[PDB]
Amino acid sequence: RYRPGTVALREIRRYQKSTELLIRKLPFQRLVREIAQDFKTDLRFQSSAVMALQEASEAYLVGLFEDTNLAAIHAKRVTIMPKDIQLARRIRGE
Amino acid sequence: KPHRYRPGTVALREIRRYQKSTELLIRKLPFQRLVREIAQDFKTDLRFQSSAVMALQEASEAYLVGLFEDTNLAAIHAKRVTIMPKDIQLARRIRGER
Amino acid sequence: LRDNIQGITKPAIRRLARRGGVKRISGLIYEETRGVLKVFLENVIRDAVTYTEHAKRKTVTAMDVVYALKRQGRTLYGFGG
Amino acid sequence: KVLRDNIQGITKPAIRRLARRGGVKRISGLIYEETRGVLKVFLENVIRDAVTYTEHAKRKTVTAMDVVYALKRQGRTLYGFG
Amino acid sequence: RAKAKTRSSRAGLFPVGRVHRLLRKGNYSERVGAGAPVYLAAVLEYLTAEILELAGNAARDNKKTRIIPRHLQLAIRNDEELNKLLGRVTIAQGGVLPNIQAVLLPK
Amino acid sequence: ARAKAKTRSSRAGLQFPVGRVHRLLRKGNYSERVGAGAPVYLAAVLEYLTAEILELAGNAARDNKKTRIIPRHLQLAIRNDEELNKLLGRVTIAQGGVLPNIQAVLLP
Amino acid sequence: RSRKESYSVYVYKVLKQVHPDTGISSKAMGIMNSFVNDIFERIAGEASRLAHYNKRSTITSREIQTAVRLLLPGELAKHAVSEGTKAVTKYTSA
Amino acid sequence: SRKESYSVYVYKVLKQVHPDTGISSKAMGIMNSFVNDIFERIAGEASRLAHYNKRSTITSREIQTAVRLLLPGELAKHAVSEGTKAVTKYTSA
DNA sequence: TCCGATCTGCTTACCCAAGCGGCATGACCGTGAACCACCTCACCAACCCACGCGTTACTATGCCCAGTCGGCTCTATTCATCGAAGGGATCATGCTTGCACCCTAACCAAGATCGGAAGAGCGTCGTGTAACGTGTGGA
DNA sequence: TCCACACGTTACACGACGCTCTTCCGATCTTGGTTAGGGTGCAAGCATGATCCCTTCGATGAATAGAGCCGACTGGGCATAGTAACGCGTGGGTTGGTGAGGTGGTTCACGGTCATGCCGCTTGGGTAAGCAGATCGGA
Repeated sequence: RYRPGTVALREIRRYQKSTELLIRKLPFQRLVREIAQDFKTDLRFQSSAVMALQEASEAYLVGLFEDTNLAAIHAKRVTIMPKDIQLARRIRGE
Repeated sequence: KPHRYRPGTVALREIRRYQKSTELLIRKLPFQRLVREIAQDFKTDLRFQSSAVMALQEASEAYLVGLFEDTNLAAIHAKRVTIMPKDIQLARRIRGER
Repeated sequence: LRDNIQGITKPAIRRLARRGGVKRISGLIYEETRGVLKVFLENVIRDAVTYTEHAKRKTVTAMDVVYALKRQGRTLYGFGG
Repeated sequence: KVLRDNIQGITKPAIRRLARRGGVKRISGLIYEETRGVLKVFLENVIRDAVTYTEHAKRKTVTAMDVVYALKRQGRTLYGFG
Repeated sequence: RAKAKTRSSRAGLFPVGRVHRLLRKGNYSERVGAGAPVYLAAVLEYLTAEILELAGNAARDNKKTRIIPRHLQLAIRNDEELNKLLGRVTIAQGGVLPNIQAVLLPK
Repeated sequence: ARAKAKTRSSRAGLQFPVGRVHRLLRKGNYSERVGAGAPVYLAAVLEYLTAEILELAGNAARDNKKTRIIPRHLQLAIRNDEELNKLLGRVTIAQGGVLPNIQAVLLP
Repeated sequence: RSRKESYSVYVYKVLKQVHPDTGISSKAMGIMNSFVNDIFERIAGEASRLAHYNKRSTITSREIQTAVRLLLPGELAKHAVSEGTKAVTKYTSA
Repeated sequence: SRKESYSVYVYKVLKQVHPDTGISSKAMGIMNSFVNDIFERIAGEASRLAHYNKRSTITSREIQTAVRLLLPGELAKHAVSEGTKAVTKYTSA
């Protein structure tokens, strides 16, 4: 049994070496179609549009998690917390 | 037996005073000389409109005040009230300037 | 479509954070991150829909999403040009 | 008139006043040099863009509108000078 | 000819002729319709009226009958829509807003 | 056209099209007129930037024992060069992945 | 010796309509002119890009309305759209 | 329709730099997107520069100054040198 | 007795408020004029609208296994508390230099005027590029 | 082993060529205006030093909750077929935006000029911080 953190580094290396999408195709598509239901009813989506939305969302989330990890390390911690996310979003401009 | 304020009180008074006011905080002549020296590496014998130096000073002070706000937030995040160079570096790293 | 935000599962958030270089994760950052993610989408999709509604179209093309992302200062290369 | 070592004219009290306007209660003694370096970098970028704008117009005086355009290029629009 | 009433009075508004001229000689489009200057002038007038009303309210709260850059900054940053619109905008002689973090306050 | 059609891209010794760039500058509504030397300069700059990115991407692909540039190699080339990274700082490259950077604090 | 057109006549009529007993300083006048010019440039650029993306060579009320919807946030966009629509209706009514 | 793209020119440049290295269709699409983005950036900056000086023509000076403003550091220097070389080779027949 | 809180009771700098110069600063009249928005007729091309057709977006079905969900262990991580010491705050002195203000001479931005090169725009056309088809090799 | 890519072939449409015509750009001159530099006075904000507090950092220990492992389970992705919603193209009509020529209304600029809003200065009071003193809970 690996100690807590040994497999975390392996996962970090595996998911930084790779380049595939991390969120599943169908749940994200349903989320996008549900979010777009408050702006225009009976709205159709292109496949490339949903793919582009998924790439943009995952890139934004990865950048946000990088900033959140930077903030958490700044506070003498390795565990990222919602306060780190809030600080990163405030400093960034959101 | 002089009257000495406890540390942190005059700092709060100055915070209120300098947030209630609008004037420029950097001295005008030293900043003008600094701007002229900086503009020497780009063109020789340059001339500066007074409004140009004033606009540069306004922008620099606004940028530094915003950076100090972000630095104070990053310092308070680390459970401290004293702002260090680490907070400035983190604020500029998250903002996307380094 | 009802309550599809919970489709962004905990393992998906964990993988996204692992790609971001995060070693340990607090248990309360999932329900936070999802919200943040939704907010991001609630912006981009909105702009995309507007770009569609100006063109008298129904299908949200990939170029609408590309223009919406370019509006917010996040250019996306690879899709539609 | 050749100017040298004028970045020290952004004195410690001036940085203190800027921090107080920023809402800072305590200041580490080693932050003044970091702030001076940050200010020098920002001024270098803005002044370089302003000088480029000026010399494109075959001019020798940096106007206020050149600084305004440079700041707009940096992404920080300035209101008050044009 | 005719009595030649301006477009700014036909629409009930800010100039419409000047906005049209800027739209033409601003190199935005090959042609400019007759509804673009009116719509743009109306939008600009609405935004100006909103920001000026908020600035005047701030001035009245400050007991001064003259809007200054500080009043404009207070009006812009005290609203949410205006602060979202002009978040990335620096106002000369506008100062900052009197906020202090709760941690720094005395115990 | 009595004389043989000599493309302006061959006159400037470029590979990118100067005629297409001139047409885009004209019909893109940037100004009333465009000079003859503006499309040439723009095409030269575009060709230089493309050559730089392609050279770095080819180096990255050769480092990975691959003989075909994919988006991952483009992202690696962009992020590993300071000037290109500063230039393309806000853009996101689809299927480009993330640079393998782990903070030293988290490491054992 | 050169004309310098500015929005100083028109943001004083608006000020006298809103607050009939309040003046405005020269610095605030310049800031208001800069704000009006910046908003004009933003809306005009957004409308130009919208017309170019649709392969159009005109800027009608639709392009300006879509630009206003894109830039102005929340209730500001709705109120500005209502004001622009009302002004256009008044203009084409006479 | 007849959609236009920089695919053939990007491929020519790639064959010039790397003689025996291909390029993926997605990678070529990303290259075309990058070229279009940089073209629009430089053209917009040149238009703004021309309008600031009350000019009416984007000549090579506006493009060179826009290149100086956009590209950072050594990239700007090398792009300016390459553009000047190309423009001085073009005017000499 | 005893100890740390806990009022409590002066002091004591600090800031906000009110009133009197007094001043420079907008608002406005008064021309004045240079500008340019408005009116009107030609017109032609961008736009509108109906119709056709082929993508392609959505739907329904089957399944299966890799991914997900939940629980159990437990141990690395986080948080609370103490000591302290030194890093930074606060205040008194002395004085350096930025600020106020006027002259000058140099220097440069703005306006006018050829006049010559240069870019739009016309018509022809003949290569270059995209669009498709099919072998074939890089992952 | 294969499905994405790199070689043809066609065909058409758009960049190049030539010429006209109009319109910017460079050279040159002139003139006002507008900075850079220099000079003096001074007073106030900066530099330095003393004193001291309370913030932050290291140590130590509790606690806690997230990572790792494992069993159950179940829906995302792949394969298949079907159907119509709609995006793009095409053709004919049409209407509205540009261009040109007058023509006065708008607007910018320069000069008082004048209330007059606001600032400097002084005075006065509300106020909250700060330290010494008396008291009070239990021990």
